[PDB]
Amino acid sequence: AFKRHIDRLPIIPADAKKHNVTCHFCIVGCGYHAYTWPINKQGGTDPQNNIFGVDLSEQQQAESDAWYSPSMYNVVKQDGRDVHVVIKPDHECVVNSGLGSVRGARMAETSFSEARNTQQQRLTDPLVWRYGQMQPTSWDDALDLVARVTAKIVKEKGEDALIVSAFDHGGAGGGYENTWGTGKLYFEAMKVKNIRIHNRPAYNSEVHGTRDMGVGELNNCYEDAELADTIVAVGTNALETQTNYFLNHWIPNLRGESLGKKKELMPEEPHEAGRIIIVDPRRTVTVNACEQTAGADNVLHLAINSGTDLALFNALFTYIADKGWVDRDFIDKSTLREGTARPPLYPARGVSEANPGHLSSFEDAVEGCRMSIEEAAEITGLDAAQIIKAAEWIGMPKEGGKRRRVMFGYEKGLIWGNDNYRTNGALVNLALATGNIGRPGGGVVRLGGHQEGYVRPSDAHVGRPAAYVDQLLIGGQGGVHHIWGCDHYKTTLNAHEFKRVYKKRTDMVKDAMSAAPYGDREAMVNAIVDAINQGGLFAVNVDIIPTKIGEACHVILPAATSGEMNLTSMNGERRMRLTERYMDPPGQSMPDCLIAARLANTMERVLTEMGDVGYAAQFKGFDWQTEEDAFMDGYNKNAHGGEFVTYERLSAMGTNGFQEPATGFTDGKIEGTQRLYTDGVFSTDDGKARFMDAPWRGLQAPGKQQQKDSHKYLINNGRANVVWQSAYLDQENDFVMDRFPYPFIEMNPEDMAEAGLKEGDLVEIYNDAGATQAMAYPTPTARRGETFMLFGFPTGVQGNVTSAGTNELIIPNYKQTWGNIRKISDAPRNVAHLSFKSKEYQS
Amino acid sequence: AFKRHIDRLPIIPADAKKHNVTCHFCIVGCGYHAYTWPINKQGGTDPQNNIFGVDLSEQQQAESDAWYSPSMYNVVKQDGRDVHVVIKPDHECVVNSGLGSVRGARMAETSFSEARNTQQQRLTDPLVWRYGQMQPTSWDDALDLVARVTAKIVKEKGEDALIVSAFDHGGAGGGYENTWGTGKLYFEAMKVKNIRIHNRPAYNSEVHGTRDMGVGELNNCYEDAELADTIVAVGTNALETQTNYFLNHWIPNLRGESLGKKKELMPEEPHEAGRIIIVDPRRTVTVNACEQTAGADNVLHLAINSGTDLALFNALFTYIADKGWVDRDFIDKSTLREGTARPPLYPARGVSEANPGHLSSFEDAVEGCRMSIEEAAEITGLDAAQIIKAAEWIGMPKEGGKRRRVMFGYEKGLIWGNDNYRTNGALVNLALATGNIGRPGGGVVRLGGHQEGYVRPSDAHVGRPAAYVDQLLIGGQGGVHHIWGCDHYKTTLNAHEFKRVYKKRTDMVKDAMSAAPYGDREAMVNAIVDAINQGGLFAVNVDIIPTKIGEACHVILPAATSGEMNLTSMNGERRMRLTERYMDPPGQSMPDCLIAARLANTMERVLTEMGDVGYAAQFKGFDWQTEEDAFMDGYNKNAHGGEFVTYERLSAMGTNGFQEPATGFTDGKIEGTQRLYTDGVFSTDDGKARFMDAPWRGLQAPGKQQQKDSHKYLINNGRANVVWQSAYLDQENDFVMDRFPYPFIEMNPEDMAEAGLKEGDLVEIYNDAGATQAMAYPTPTARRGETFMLFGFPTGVQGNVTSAGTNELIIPNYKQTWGNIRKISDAPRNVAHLSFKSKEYQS
Amino acid sequence: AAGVEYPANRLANISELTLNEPLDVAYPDEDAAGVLLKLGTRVEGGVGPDGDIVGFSTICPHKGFPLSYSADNKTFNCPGHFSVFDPEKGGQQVWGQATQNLPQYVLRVADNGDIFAEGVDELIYGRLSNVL
Amino acid sequence: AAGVEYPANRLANISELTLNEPLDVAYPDEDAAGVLLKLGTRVEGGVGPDGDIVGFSTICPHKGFPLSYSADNKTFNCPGHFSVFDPEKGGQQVWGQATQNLPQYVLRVADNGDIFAEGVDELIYGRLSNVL
Ligand SMILES: Nc1nc2c(c(=O)[nH]1)N[C@H]1C(S)=C(S)[C@@H](COP(=O)(O)OP(=O)(O)OC[C@H]3O[C@@H](n4cnc5c(=O)[nH]c(N)nc54)[C@H](O)[C@@H]3O)O[C@H]1N2
Ligand SMILES: Nc1nc2c(c(=O)[nH]1)N[C@H]1C(S)=C(S)[C@@H](COP(=O)(O)OP(=O)(O)OC[C@H]3O[C@@H](n4cnc5c(=O)[nH]c(N)nc54)[C@H](O)[C@@H]3O)O[C@H]1N2
Ligand code: FES
Repeated sequence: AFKRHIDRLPIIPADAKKHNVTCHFCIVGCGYHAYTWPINKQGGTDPQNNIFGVDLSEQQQAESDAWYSPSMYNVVKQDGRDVHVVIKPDHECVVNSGLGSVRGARMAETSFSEARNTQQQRLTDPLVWRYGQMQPTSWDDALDLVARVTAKIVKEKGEDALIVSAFDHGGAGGGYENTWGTGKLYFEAMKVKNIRIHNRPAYNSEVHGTRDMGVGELNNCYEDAELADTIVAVGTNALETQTNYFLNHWIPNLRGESLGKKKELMPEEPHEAGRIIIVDPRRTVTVNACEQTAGADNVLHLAINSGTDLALFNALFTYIADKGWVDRDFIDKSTLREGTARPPLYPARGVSEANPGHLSSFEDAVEGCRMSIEEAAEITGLDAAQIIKAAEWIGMPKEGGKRRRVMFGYEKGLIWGNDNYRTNGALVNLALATGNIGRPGGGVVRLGGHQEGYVRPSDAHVGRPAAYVDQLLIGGQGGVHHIWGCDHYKTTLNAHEFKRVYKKRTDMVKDAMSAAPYGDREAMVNAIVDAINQGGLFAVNVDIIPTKIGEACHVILPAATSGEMNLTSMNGERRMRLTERYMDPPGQSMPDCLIAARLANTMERVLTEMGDVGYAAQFKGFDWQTEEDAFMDGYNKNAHGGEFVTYERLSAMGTNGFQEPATGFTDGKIEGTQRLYTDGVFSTDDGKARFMDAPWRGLQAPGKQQQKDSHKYLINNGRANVVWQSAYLDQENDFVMDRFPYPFIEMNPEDMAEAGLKEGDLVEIYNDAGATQAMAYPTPTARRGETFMLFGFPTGVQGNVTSAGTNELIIPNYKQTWGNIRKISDAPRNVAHLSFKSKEYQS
Repeated sequence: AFKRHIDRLPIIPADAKKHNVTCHFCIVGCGYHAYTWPINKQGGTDPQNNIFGVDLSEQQQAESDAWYSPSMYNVVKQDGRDVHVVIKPDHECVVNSGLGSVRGARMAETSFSEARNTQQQRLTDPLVWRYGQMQPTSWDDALDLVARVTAKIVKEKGEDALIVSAFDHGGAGGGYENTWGTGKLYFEAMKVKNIRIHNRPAYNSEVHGTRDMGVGELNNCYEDAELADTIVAVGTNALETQTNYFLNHWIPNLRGESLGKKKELMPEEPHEAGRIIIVDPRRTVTVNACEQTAGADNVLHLAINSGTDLALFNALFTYIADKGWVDRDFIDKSTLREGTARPPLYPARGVSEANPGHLSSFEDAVEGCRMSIEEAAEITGLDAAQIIKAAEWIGMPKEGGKRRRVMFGYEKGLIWGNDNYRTNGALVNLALATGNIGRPGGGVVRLGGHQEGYVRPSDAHVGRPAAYVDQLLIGGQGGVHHIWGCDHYKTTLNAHEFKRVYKKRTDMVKDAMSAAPYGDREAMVNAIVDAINQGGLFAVNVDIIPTKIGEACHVILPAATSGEMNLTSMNGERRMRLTERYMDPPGQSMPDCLIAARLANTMERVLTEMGDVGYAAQFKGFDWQTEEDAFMDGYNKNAHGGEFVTYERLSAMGTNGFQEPATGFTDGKIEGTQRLYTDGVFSTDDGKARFMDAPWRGLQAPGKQQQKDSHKYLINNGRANVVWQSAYLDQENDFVMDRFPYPFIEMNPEDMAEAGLKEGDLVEIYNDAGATQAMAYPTPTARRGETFMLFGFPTGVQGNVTSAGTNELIIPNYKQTWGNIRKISDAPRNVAHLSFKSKEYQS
Repeated sequence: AAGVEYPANRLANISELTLNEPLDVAYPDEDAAGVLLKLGTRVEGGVGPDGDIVGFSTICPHKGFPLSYSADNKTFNCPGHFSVFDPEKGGQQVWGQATQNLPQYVLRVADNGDIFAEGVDELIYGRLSNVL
Repeated sequence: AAGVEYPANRLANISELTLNEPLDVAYPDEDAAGVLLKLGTRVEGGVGPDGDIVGFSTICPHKGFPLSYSADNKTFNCPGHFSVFDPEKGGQQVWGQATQNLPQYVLRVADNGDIFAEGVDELIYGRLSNVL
């Protein structure tokens, strides 16, 4: 086991500088503070000599505010000087109440420190491919090159020859400043159509279904998970992936601790400890923790067949409607009352690829969705009794005939699962039918992934469906690719093929560049463009580390991330905070919004020099000198309620921030919105929610059924608690990499014995899409025939075995993946030290 | 400026475990000790509680043994546990007398430490190119792939299809165990002809001239530098490149501190403080320090025209011979008297490419070399007076008629300089003529680079001249390349062209591998071989870090270096020491000798399986389990006097070791040889040394005269004191990279003004061979038109502008390079913190 | 004083321990609870004739709840937020919320069977220095 | 304490410094020689109205010979083994044998012009703790 051998830590002194910090990482947006103080000072164990006013010569008790782990301490540059830093979770933040996950608690230790040698992989200088290798250079040189090639390609072939891949998310590697900066560059200065998002290969919404119905996906508050009678958790492994939401809000409900709260806010109705329905093919640690906290009788784990959620929800909707377990007044008052006729190709297809499902009235939707319990039990593999029980935990009135309060929460098991549009809609149908939107203890919400921080110009020009960018690239189209804060080599679908082609096309441009004179920049530009005209690709990567896709790029531009800059984002409750900068960017690294502005400025210069003065003038409006300038040009001018929000006002509100949208500013507080749709007026032109007539149609995405039928195992995929995303930071964190040097593939021990595998064996997963590697981890809770591989991982990429298959709106169907498995090596010595024991807590 | 902010160091306790350590790095081989102790223990300041017996609560005085700098402290794994380590220079070692250079003194800080996060770039696992990226794997998998491909290729195309590049040196990345392991594999089990050495592109000697004359190049001892009347230092920048030899032995001669000892060991002649002739086109810090110590009157800096050494030496030899300042008895007794005939193509060409110069008697060599003072002044640019003065300082008898004692020392300014074979012989003529070999105060020696630790089977099959391996590779020949401990991307000649072609050929194999199924290992091997047959190359890298050339390789195998293994080598005086293992190899890394043995075993297994049992059997004799087994099989059985030497015996001798060859073992002491040739019997069949008739013939290597004529600046090249080699460790050492983020190019400040360059400007150096970059460093001591670029450096590789020109024996003529210079960028912001002040100490 | 000075403290005698049953202990003072545990197989940091005796903090490095030991499993388990630690693999967090593997004692068995502790390899919950 | 406790020691008054002439001081005790130096141009670690006052150890971090100051170059120079340090650039070793750039004082000027030292950024030659 990895052990730091750090025996003591510097003590935060009483006069340390305090900074408000939201967690860099997941959607929960846990509150923290960063305390910094000079390198040659320290605090003392006496109360007056430390930030806590506690005597630190004594053992603190459980849940103390007056302790931090070594992963919470570092030394960092701040205004050119080394300072101590502690980044510690905030006890007074209502999101986390002082909980810090395994990820957030390592913010300090995954910061850049020269003094303590952490994250020495961080990028410090612009890099250009020249003289046969990547070489460091100045900003002026690298941006000049990027702009010259970009401007020439776009002037000769149009903006369609510019391909963009960029984050659209919040938190570190995103945020309002940074989504605005990039958005303004590509959607205001230009009209880039061939743009994709960091997690999906087209410029689309993950949840077109709920949005078209009039229900924005983040409509409740985290208190609603405390107040619900029943939590319905679909395709979420919340303990691992929305950890402190689960621990600080769901668990109190399951344990009965929120009963006093429920009784106070909701006096005219009965209350019991929360029950929870978990819809996931796999038994997770989240299932286990629910059982241990609530008791097995209060947890309904519906272990459906992969990809059959839509059948379950349509049966539940059918049963609840037929029992009349619905909110008749909500339906009459708030939902669309005149249904409309099915499109001609229904039920197999919608009116076009833009509209895979049919929006209508409650009654029409019930008849369109109609599916018996027995049919749903066949498709899902669930027992009829389990489905009936679930309908009861959702719809059946409480004693006195009071409405059951149900929070419906869903994440990537649904969004990246079968038939995204219809399955999203079918779940929303349930919440609408039961009046569980805009009221306490309700919601039909994304549980989320990253924090959210999106503000951009109109994307009307991208179309719907939008372009399938990876398929353009694989097919030899496009000329220049700008990549901002995503690494398709680890995380795209059909990743093996993507990599083969990307390498070849970028190699053309590299071979041309190594043979041309650099000091003659016009010759270099011309040689690059000739290679592009032959089918090559010129690629520019904006990131904070050397990425996998970066190994194919020609220019690398170093970014500064959250904490090295000021940054705004909102959590899964819409709670907007300001993370206040507490350290300096490594080397010459620069916030993404400012990269974008500098690139715009360079585009203006070069286009002017080329004589296209009208095109050049489109790149104005980027005189920003600090990230607050982008905040003010973006969020402050364009968000609803934006006038009310400034960095100074956000700062005054601390880690609790306010819930968007802002409705006013009075007495130093931004006034927010605790829940959406409280008046029952929905996000449609007439104010009514629509239901969705959304019949089951099997595995919707191309090739999926054939993939299932022709391979041995389900290769389910997703997150581990210990790993953040593609391990971009974690790869230089021994605590993480000592635990999993390879990605795990959870396998049932009988399956392993049948395939001749032993624990720790390195195995190849393969199918029609490609091949990859993983380490067999024996998992007694896995069902026979069903495996789970950690996604996004640099030492074995799961996406290599995902097909190119998407829905009509170009949503990637990563979860429905099947393949074969065969041994590559006996368990290597570098996994001899690992525990292969169960991840489930035992009381 | 970089500052570690380490305010105190753990104290070595009295009971720490002591290990003998030779410096990893240069030829001088300074002695150190590694003291290790448990992570949870420490010494104290009372004499009883520390290894020094000193009261460490008191400030120590200059030159104290009871101090170490932060770079000498780390925490490392030893036998699986974290231990404190201090690696500090040995006061009792006669080589260094407690001096530790800027490189040696950072051995600890550049060791691998998970606890203190140093050198996290170190390789821990075998890596194989598969699934679109490099992936970690087991030794069994990686070795099997390497062997199957290697065996298939060799079986189908012969051993000539296998190309090898390997270290031949001592110290870290070499040594007797490692050179034996690799040599037994390629020269015993196989007869690999297409092999090159880490610093030159064929399997030749650097100094065939002196060797053919009978004068092995390490013939003296370091005391001789203290004892000479005159040191002649040719093409060496000893203060920076042989630092502690210079400081601990040359300096005391120049200061007159050795006078007492001179008088003592050689009474019967007069003695003055040593004088020094430095033959170097550039004024270096070495020249400066010499003036500062001896007075400018006792330093003669012969700032010759680049490449004109041979003309100077022939004029010296002619002048000294004509005056009769020669040791006539030595010439008569110990040198060749045979008459001979110049070969037919003399003087332009020798008898063949194997023999560029003509070996002869004293008298025939004088007539053949004959050059007037006026002709040599014209060629070298020196004044006639300077050449006459040098002749006097070398040959003029002292006050009794007593022979003047002269140490001739030479390094890469000669060896990588013009007409290596003739120039080497011409300098050896001077030492032969003056009887300054095998006597106190004499020698004609390499000053050296790495330590030495060569023992291998016969290389007779390679030929002479041997194959020019880079030209084979660049010309599309060969199939598989094994690369051991060298990085041609940074350090070969004509490196731009090399990188271009190397990338293309290896990419062909990458593209095949990415598209074939790895889990069917036979299909993978076939896809590889097919790609090889089409002109590709399969490349395997054995190293301790991810290298530049490693970015083109298909398999990477992780080595353990000195200190993580036991290791033997000798220094520039032939002082052989054992470095005793004090820490564990990182991860699954393995000593090179054991990698070679495991690869031999795999080759045996694989060839047996293919049915070539006779060939398989050639790979026996590699049952080694520890590096000491390779020492016993190699050095102990093959070196002269090897039977006297074992680990246990070396260990008892300490950091003083003994001088090779061993002549016996008595009283627990390996007995050795202080100087070679003390009896006048030389390394030829008749025991007579030969002179060389070596006439001046201009710039010998092809293209060099044209390169000079058609470009504006000399691009001289070489070392910096602070930087070790290609910065393989140093690139993750902030003290080094904070000083030089780009390689410097030393430029005369008027040349800078005339080219519009300022300090710190990023400039492109370019010519017919290629282009590269460097940072302009104003250097008032540079001559106009003469620049000097740091070689080998990852952020701007000087080799890119070296032509493919070699002499007849394939010695690379790196020093004679000319090119043009133009600005790439104004000084980047990442060099704003740099001092650009003179590197010369001021009194 | 550059590092923490750990006391060498007697915790028990080899005789006192039964296979697979923790024995409560405290190190490096009475306020830092932990256990000795004899595991029946040679393991990392394990002392005694069989190399199977380990000592660990039993206070969770996440938020400080006390860890229970499951004999069936040979794991430590946290009722706070469901962390699991493997004392047969150096206290590796099998799954959990701590950013630390379980602090493990450096043990020495004296010539008479007495078991001393003289260091810990990680920062114990609730103290900013392991020796207070 | 986890870190070294530096004393805040008064070294001189700004009025005592003449441009480009070192003033001998000692910090953090009387056996650790150093200088204050006013450079006439704002520089790294420089204090005072013009940001041009610096303090360095004048004992060579290689083998402890005392450094001389060249006023024409503004460098420290070591007669031991030819090392050169640049006080206009944070004590950067321009060329030399130390593995450390020159230990520099963390300085503070008080309202009366008194210059205080409260830290040092590298390990001073000949002591294993900067505060003995
Ligand atoms: N520790 C950690 N937490 C994270 C992240 C991280 O990298 N690490 N990343 C964040 C991001 S960006 C995101 S998007 C979120 C993702 O959060 P989640 O969606 O909660 O996490 P996943 O592991 O992708 O998938 C959740 C579950 O979907 C299940 N599943 C698979 N197929 C199906 C199906 O057909 N139907 C249903 N109903 N379930 C199915 C899987 O078995 C799995 O347990 O997590 C965020 N949180
Ligand atoms: N700091 C440090 N020391 C090292 C090394 C290191 O990387 N760093 N590497 C080691 C190795 S492997 C080696 S081989 C040695 C090399 O040691 P040296 O040979 O001393 O070092 P170089 O800097 O290559 O070249 C020395 C001198 O040759 C001069 N020179 C250039 N052209 C000519 C010429 O035509 N004639 C003459 N006479 N001189 C010329 C240069 O101006 C330069 O000052 O150093 C070793 N020591
Ligand atoms: S206190 Fe142990 S898991 Fe949180």
